[PDB]
Amino acid sequence: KDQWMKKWWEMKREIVGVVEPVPHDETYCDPASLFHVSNDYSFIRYYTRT
Amino acid sequence: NVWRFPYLCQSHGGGAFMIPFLILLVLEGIPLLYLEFAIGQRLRRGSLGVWSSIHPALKGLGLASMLTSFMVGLYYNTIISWIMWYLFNSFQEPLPWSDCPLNENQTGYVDECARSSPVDYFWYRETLNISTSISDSGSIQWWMLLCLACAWSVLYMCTIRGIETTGKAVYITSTLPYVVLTIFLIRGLTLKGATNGIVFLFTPNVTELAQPDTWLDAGAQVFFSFSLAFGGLISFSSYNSVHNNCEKDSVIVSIINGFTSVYVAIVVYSVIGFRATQRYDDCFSTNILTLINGFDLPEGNVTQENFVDMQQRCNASDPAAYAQLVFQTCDINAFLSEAVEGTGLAFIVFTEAITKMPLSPLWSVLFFIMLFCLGLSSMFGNMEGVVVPLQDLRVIPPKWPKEVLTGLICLGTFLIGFIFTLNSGQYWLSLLDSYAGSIPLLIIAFCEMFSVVYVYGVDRFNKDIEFMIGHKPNIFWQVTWRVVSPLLMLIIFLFFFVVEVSQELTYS
Amino acid sequence: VRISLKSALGDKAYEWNDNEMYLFRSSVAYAMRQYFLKVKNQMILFGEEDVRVANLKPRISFNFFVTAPKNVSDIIPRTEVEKAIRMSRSRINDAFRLNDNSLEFLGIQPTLGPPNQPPVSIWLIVFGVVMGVIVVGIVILIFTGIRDR
Amino acid sequence: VRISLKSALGDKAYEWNDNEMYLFRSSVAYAMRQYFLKVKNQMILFGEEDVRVANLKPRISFNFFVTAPKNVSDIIPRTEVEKAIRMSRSRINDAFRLND
Ligand SMILES: *[C@@H]1O[C@H](CO)[C@@H](O[C@@H]2O[C@H](CO)[C@@H](O)[C@H](O)[C@H]2NC(C)=O)[C@H](O)[C@H]1NC(C)=O
Ligand SMILES: *[C@@H]1O[C@H](CO)[C@@H](O[C@@H]2O[C@H](CO)[C@@H](O)[C@H](O)[C@H]2NC(C)=O)[C@H](O)[C@H]1NC(C)=O
Ligand SMILES: *[C@@H]1O[C@H](CO)[C@@H](O[C@@H]2O[C@H](CO)[C@@H](O)[C@H](O)[C@H]2NC(C)=O)[C@H](O)[C@H]1NC(C)=O
Ligand SMILES: *[C@@H]1O[C@H](CO)[C@@H](O)[C@H](O)[C@H]1NC(C)=O
Ligand SMILES: *[C@@H]1O[C@H](CO)[C@@H](O)[C@H](O)[C@H]1NC(C)=O
Ligand SMILES: *[C@@H]1O[C@H](CO)[C@@H](O)[C@H](O)[C@H]1NC(C)=O
Ligand SMILES: *[C@@H]1O[C@H](CO)[C@@H](O)[C@H](O)[C@H]1NC(C)=O
Ligand code: MET
Repeated sequence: KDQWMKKWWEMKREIVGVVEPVPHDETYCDPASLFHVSNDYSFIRYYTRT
Repeated sequence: NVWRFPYLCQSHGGGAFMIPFLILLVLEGIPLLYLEFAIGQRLRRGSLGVWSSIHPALKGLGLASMLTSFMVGLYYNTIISWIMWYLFNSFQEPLPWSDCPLNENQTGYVDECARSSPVDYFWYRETLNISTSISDSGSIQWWMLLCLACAWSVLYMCTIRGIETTGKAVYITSTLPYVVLTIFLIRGLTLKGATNGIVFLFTPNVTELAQPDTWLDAGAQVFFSFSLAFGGLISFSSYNSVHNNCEKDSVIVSIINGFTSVYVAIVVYSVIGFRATQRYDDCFSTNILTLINGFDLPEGNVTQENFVDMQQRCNASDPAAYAQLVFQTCDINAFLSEAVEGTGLAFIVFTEAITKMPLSPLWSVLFFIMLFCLGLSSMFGNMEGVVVPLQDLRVIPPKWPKEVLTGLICLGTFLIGFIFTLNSGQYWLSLLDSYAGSIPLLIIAFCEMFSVVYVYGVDRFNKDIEFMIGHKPNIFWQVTWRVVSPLLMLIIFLFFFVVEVSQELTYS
Repeated sequence: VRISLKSALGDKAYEWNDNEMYLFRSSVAYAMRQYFLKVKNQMILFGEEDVRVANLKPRISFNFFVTAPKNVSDIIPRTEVEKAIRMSRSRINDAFRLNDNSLEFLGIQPTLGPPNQPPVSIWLIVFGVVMGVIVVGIVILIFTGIRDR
Repeated sequence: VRISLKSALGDKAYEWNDNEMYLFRSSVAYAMRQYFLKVKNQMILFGEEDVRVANLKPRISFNFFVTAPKNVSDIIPRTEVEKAIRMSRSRINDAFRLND
């Protein structure tokens, strides 16, 4: 639980190809600012459907 | 013993110049020395009046000895000049050779002080101001004329009258080095890199003492550690009373010098080893730093023993990021046999290991007063050996005092000594040192060792010493005078002649 | 920035937790506040939350940059941060007990200090006193003889 | 607190402007952060705006007190601030070149 944002932004760079414009330490939760993760919804249904 | 011994040791590895030296000592340094003491006391004359009484066509020795004792003293005094120039630069709390000076644009050090040690930009550019080649000689460099004048003035102020004025200076300046040397030994053996140098001194590279070069060097050094064939000891042993036990003195002197010859090698290598192990730790720390700065490891995980495994533990994790760092290479037994030469052994090694100890503005002054009062005596004897045969030649009208002749010799040698104070000055000194210390000494020694036992008769000399001291000499002296000494000499001679051709003549 | 604690302190080396990062960010904010008051005569209230830090590592290294107080899109150019640090480096060192070779700033290298020691070239007066004593010895000993004759 | 710059530094004594007050408040916040981690094992984020300062004077003296991070009515008792300072005094001295 002390690498959450490290891994979030590593994955973002490596597989999406998107870099953050300001460095974000471990006091943030950038994924939790999404409607689906803050309201407890499964997200894989948008992949398989496509 | 401090300025030519360790260099002539390191060039020949370091272990192959202690067995031949001692064999040649016990076989040639003692018997010839006893012989020349005994003659000096029997014939009752100086270094020239003797070889002019034995078959008078042999007066040449009285001139070869004088000429060679002049050629040696020509530069054995400018060495004292450099030493006292160093001695003057002490008496300041930050030692001048401990930092690099900045250029006109105060951003970094001067070039050659950065690419080399900070102490080499005090000996090669501020003291001497060496030029690139021997064929290139420039100004006169006044700030060494000052030291030359001071050296040739101290000498003339001490030997104004031969004996009756070297007495007191011998009382003082022949006991001082034997306590400062012990003070430096006690400090040397407790350093960090001791027992790593003095063990390097005694490991003989067996396939090295089978070369004529090392034998020739030991042979030419055992006659220069003493002062045989200089014509100085004949005259000194031509003053005391007749019924004096000429043997005892000879033997004790022979065993008080050959002992202080391995007692100075120990102290010098106890500092060379320290400097080498210091540079080795510095290289290793630099490698460790270049690794961690490159891979971001914690501080105390790469230490001197798990280094190789930790270096293997990174190359298997970042193969493209690893093959860019320029690593060094450094192993001991390769930092010991480095570029160390005379005129640069007691000024480049001892002066950088003297600034890494507390209260250095005291250790430096002690060391250089030791060197000065160790080198002054020798010049006392040499000046006696050049002054005695001159007035025994009727060259000056006998009505003039002795002070005038000593002063004339001093002035003449000083005025000739302008050749070493030029820019390209260290090269002339290296050349004269090498050749005038190597070749004429052993030929004069052999010629006299032959003349005494085969032109004066050995039996006459035998019963002569018998009447003098009170007993025929033991069989040892007989066998070492009659066959072994001249035979060894011939060998050394031929080796010198076989070590001159087929060896290129190069200087640095 | 690259920090080396075991080299300088050797022992007594404190541990670099997060409160040290707090103190470091505050020191940099102070240095910036000082520079924009003694050069440009502004009065800007940098805080420790205007000093952004990235890529922390065990070796004790990282990167940082500075932004204007409440404007995330206003980065102070690097050639000004370098001057502010050049100006307050000696206090930033003291706050941590580091000594300018264990707190390197990687592109800011130190130079301050003049090498003008010698006023007199002290070897000259030592040569003078030795020359005086040697000449006085020479004359007294050449006059001893003429007195004894 | 009472500070005497001309005594210690004598010369080279910097001038005590407002940025020094900023640095002082940050040092006290650091000391408090250290004490509530190596004694009480909390993790409290004191900032320099939690260190309140009163009665500034030329002699370079003043009073201060500390409050919990976002609670203006929560004053740390004085007998704890005294211990936190006893613990980090040697670093607070060094940040200013003063000598106790
Ligand atoms: C021990 O002495 C031998 C000489 O007998 C050294 O061998 C020489 O090494 C040099 C290296 O620069 C070569 O150029 C020579 O050709 C070698 N000569 C012979 C006859 O082998 C040997 O290097 C010495 N030991 C060490 C460790 O250096
Ligand atoms: C935050 O900083 C940015 C620049 O770092 C400021 O943007 C400037 O805004 C003015 C007017 O909006 C423009 O004329 C400039 O071109 C902008 N700068 C750049 C680099 O584009 C912005 O004004 C700042 N925020 C505030 C509130 O002043
Ligand atoms: C701010 O601090 C005050 C005390 O300094 C806290 O007040 C306490 O509140 C609890 C519950 O409301 C009471 O049981 C205590 O008696 C209060 N303390 C005192 C001294 O009266 C207050 O809770 C703090 N603020 C927050 C948001 O927690
Ligand atoms: C130092 O600065 C001066 C003037 O700025 C310049 O002339 C000189 O070349 C500089 N030094 C070097 C080594 O370039
Ligand atoms: C050293 O020698 C050079 C000649 O290469 C000369 O130009 C220079 O002036 C000398 N040093 C000093 C201090 O005079
Ligand atoms: C150094 O760090 C590595 C990885 O953190 C660790 O495995 C190793 O044990 C450390 N060194 C020591 C002496 O423990
Ligand atoms: C590092 O590992 C590669 C194999 O991936 C190997 O080829 C290379 O020689 C290694 N380098 C060292 C210095 O061992
Ligand atoms: C004039 S002799 C030069 C030095 C002395 N003979 C020695 O061997 O140390």
